[PDB]
Amino acid sequence: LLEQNPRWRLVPRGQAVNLRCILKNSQYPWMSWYQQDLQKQLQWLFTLRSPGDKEVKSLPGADYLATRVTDTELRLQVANMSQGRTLYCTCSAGGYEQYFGPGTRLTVLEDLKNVFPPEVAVFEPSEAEISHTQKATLVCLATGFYPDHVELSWWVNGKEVHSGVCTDPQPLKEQPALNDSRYCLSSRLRVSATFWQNPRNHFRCQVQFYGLSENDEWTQDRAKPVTQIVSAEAWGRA
Amino acid sequence: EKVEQHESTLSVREGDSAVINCTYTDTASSYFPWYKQEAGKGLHFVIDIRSNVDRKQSQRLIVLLDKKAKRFSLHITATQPEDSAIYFCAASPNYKLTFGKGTLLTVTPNIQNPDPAVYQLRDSKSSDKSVCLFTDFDSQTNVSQSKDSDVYITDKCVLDMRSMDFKSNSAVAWSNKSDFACANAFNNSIIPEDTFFPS
Repeated sequence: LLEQNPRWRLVPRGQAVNLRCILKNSQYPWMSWYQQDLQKQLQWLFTLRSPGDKEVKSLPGADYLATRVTDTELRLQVANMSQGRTLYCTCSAGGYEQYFGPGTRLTVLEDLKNVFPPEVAVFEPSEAEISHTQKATLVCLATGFYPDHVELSWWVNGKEVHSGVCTDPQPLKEQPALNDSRYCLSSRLRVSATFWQNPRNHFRCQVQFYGLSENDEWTQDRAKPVTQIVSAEAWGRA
Repeated sequence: EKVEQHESTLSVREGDSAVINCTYTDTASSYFPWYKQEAGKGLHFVIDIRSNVDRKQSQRLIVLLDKKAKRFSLHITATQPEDSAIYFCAASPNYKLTFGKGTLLTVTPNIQNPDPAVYQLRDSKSSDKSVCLFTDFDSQTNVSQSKDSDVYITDKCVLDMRSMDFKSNSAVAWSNKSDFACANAFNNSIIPEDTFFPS
């Protein structure tokens, strides 16, 4: 129920951006846009019922034009973004309950020059910890990335795991003073020491980074910081 | 219309009860839904209340509405850590939702057998680099982010080994410097006295 594309987006100063929201069930024809700012405050923008309806609206600091193109498609153009934000498409029947879609996140950069992908390293369980607790904690460190668009996951013998895992909810700034500071994020996977001690067991943390696309220009000598995965691994030892 | 949400941050121990209190200005308002946002995810509907009714209960959730006083509240009995999230109240008459600024609810887990310890972990290839791991500490312990901008310290974070039914707190620290090792890492944070520091 409700798909929104894209899910994420990079925007340099000056660029506009288009968002789409497809309604997947005709019983909830009333469709709306809400913005959620960086301080997490939600604010309604528009509600458009019929195909052909369009509206414009200005908030601090983003300008919006919205258009209900078809009975199942709603579009939004976002321009003049000073500060970043997230945009939720909602749908509803008789306006009462409102179901929020998955949202589109917009980040804003002065310069494209300061985008970097993450470096990823895995740190192996302490022997002390295995003796003391009969448990083994792997740590994963994704460092040096900008902006903060990463999705970290843990993979054990080729399958993704959620049990035993905890990822920092907030990345921390490497140079907290600077305006455009590169970020860093940690995660932990904790397993039984018997499982760590089997050397047939393979561990990987995977960091999906979200960065530049085919459409974004790139002028510098280092590799174009494109949307990519960066991984790190470790093997069990006895 | 403005909707005020009184509590901004709310930290509570697993199992105990919590409230969030909201007020609204515009007397036409007759629908009052609640949404939660787990960190880095979307908004999910929790529970709502309409103008006829004063009290509504669903599992461990209760909502109250007083129309005369224009206040309404969400009550969570027996909090679990899964309840950790930002909660938002809203009001609706223009049939849009007006939202409060949100309440961050953290439910800290009850650590059955504390075992505070600070371990050193080596890179799977190689070595140093290394990282310091503070773990197994009690929920009432707070980790502070250090006073030296060349050493990095994570906030506490809870993981759940689903079988064997075990939860644990953890914080990570690392630097590139001379003058940093695990003995000194979480100086600046209270830290129990019986913390194990191996060699």
